[PDB]
Amino acid sequence: EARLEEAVNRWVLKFYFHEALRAFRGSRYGDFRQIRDIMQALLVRPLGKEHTVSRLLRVMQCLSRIEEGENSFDMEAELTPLESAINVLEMIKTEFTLTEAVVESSRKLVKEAAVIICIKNKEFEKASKILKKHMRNDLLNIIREKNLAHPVIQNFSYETFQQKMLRFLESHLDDAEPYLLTMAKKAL
Amino acid sequence: AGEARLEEAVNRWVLKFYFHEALRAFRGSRYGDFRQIRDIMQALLVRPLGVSRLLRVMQCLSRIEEGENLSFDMEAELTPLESAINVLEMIKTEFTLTEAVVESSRKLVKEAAVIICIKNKEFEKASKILKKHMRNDLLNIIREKNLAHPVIQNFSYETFQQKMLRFLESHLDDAEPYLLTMAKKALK
Ligand SMILES: [Mg+2]
Repeated sequence: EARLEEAVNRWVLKFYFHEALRAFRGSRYGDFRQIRDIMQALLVRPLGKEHTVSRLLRVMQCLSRIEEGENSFDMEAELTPLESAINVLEMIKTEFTLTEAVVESSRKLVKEAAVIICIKNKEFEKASKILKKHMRNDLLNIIREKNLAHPVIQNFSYETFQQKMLRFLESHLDDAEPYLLTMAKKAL
Repeated sequence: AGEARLEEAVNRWVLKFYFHEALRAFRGSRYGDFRQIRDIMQALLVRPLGVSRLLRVMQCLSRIEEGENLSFDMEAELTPLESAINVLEMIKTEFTLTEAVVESSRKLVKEAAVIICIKNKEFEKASKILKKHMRNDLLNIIREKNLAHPVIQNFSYETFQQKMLRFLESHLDDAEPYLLTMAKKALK
C-alpha cells in the first residue's frame, strides 16, 4: 500500500545516495549525474516525510552545485553554481547543526573557488562581482589578477577542490551501508 | 560572414519585440502568455546577438511570476522571491540606481517572500527569510508566524506583481520595438 511504497522509496533513495557519493568519490561525474537524476525523480513520490532524508538531500544538492560549478544568459539562474553552493553550505550548517568553526574553512574554500573558476573561464566580470560580493592578501592578488592574468595562482585544480568538498560533506554523514546494497551482497 | 551579421540583426529585433510583448502580457496579468513568450526569448539567447537590462528584468519578472507556486527542489535552494531579492540587487547595481529608488521595492519583495511562505505551510522558511532580510510589521510577521495567517498574512500577490512591474518599467525605454512598428505599418 502507501506505507509499503514509502518504505521502499526510502530504501531506494538511500541506496542511490550511497552510489552517487561513490561515483563522485571515484570522479565518475557522469554516473553521479545519472544517479542524481534518478533521486530527483524519486523525490516527487511520498517518502519518509520526517526522515533524515532531508540531510541526505542537502548534501546531494551541495554536490550538484559543485559538480556543475566548473561549467548564454540564463533566465532561470542569476547565480553561478558555486555562489549557489555557498547558500547550500549555510543550509547544511544550520540543518546539520554545525558550529561556525567547523564550516568556516569550507566556506572560504567555496568562495575562493567561485571567483577563481570564473577567472579561469575568462569571465573576470563575474569574478569581480563575486569577489567584491564575497570575502585579505588573496583578495588583492585576485583583483590585480582580474586585470586578465591567468599565470598567477589561477592555476588551481577544480578536481582537488571537488574532492575536498566531498570529504567535508562525508565527515558529517553516517557510515551505515544502505539496506539494498546489504541485500544485494547477500544475494551474492 | 555577412549572413551571420544579418541573422544577428534580426535576432536582436526579435528579442526586443518579444520583450515588449512579455511586458504587455505581464501588465495584463496574462502570465500564461508571459511564460510562453519568455520561453521563446530563452531559446533566442543561445543564438548570436551581435540587452543586459532586458535580461535582468525578464529574470526578475520570472521569479515573481512563479513566486506563489508549490517536494524538494534539488535544482534550487532558494524560493523564487528569495532569488528575486538577488536579481533586484543586480538591477540596482547594473542600472546604477540610488538606494532611495530601490528601497521601497526591496521591502515589498521581502514581505511577499515571508507572507507567501506563510500562506503555504512553510513556517520555518518564513521565519528563516524574515530573520535574514528584515519594525512592527516585522514583529507582526514573527507573531503571525505560528500557524495563523488570518492576521494580515493574507495580502495581494497580484498587487505585488504589478507594483514590481511598474517599478522595473520606470527604468526602461518606452520606444516601440521595430517589429511592432513594421506590423502596424503592414495594416496600412
Ligand atoms: Mg490587472
